[PDB]
Amino acid sequence: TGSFVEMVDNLRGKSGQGYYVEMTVGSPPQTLNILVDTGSSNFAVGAAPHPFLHRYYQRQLSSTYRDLRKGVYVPYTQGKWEGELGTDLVSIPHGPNVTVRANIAAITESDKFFINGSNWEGILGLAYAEIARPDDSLEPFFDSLVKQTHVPNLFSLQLCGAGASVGGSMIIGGIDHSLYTGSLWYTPIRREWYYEVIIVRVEINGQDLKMDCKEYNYDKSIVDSGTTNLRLPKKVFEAAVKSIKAASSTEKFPDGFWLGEQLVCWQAGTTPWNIFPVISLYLMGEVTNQSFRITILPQQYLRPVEDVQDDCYKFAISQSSTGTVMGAVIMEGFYVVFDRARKRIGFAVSACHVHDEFRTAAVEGPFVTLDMEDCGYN
Ligand SMILES: C[C@]1(c2cc(NC(=O)c3ncc(Cl)cc3Cl)ccc2F)N=C(N)CO[C@H]1C(F)(F)F
Repeated sequence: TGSFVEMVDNLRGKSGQGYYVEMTVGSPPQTLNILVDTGSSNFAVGAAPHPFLHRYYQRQLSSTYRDLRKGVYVPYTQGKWEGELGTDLVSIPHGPNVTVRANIAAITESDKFFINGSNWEGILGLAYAEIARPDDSLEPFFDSLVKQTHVPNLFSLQLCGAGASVGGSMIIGGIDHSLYTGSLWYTPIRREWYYEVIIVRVEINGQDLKMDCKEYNYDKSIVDSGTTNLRLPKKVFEAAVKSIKAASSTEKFPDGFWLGEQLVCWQAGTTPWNIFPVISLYLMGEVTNQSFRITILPQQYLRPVEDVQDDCYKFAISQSSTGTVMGAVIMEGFYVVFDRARKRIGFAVSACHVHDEFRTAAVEGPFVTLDMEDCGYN
């Protein structure tokens, strides 16, 4: 670890929208805001006008553009885009001070992909080539950056979040000691596709959810800066909501609150954080039979929703059909180290996380936990 002073505070976002970093593409450099997504593996940028884009990548104005003469078509569950592959020179101005040639998906058509008012014009997929489109031979941006420079094979994310635009830091090539307090605890990257991890125990205010730990990782668990919610498999979600309801029973909320469909509001400044429980996930450690525990607050899983005398919030723990997703609701408590070189993900208490005078997010260990390999879904 050390000081990476140029990359501190290089992330921005609209509350409720994703975190982006400024990048440049082409010669002379064209500036774009790029969504930071550890849940995907393509670098793709708007490259034709769109009602939601106020600027885009103009290939004909870049002397260093090279046309791969191949298309790429990418449908998601919600939304889709189509693009033309090529390469160009790419920099991150508040970044590692190096310029690399990378594959770029130039997006020429799209539907429900760009978000009105989000202020980003492309997406930086930071996961591994296995899930790149159209196939794993399309080298992702971070793979190219490391191969072409001496940047260490690691990046770290501090997503700060709101209580006003949000901010944070993406440290490319290192770990900035000023962005966390306490110890960094590492969990193995189980497999290099998404950033897949293994959860071995779940507590609500210290009360064990008491499920077969395989349920926590069915069919996977990933760390995803491109998702807001903490998303839990159906059986785990139902158990967690029941327990969170009971711990907060001093106040009653309509069923639609717990489904994320309705806001809950309190008089400005009187949100009763202390009646809601903390949520702890225990992650497999690097040592045989050891785990560690990360703990978030209601300040993370109750999302502020602004509107021009009340503070109103949406519940941001929701049901998944594709395994656990540790999204911004998890990441905003922590400084998260994606240590690709050593195949591990580090968590430490974030120096910017939102909390109150009496409770803080936490990272603690070690805990004796047996048969942790049985928690992984084959
Ligand atoms: C590819 C994908 C994706 C994610 C986003 N994320 C956001 O906009 C966002 N990010 C962070 C926060 Cl805090 C809030 C928001 Cl609202 C946007 C476009 C996009 F294409 N990446 C994922 N990891 C999961 O969703 C995927 C899906 F395609 F299905 F949308």
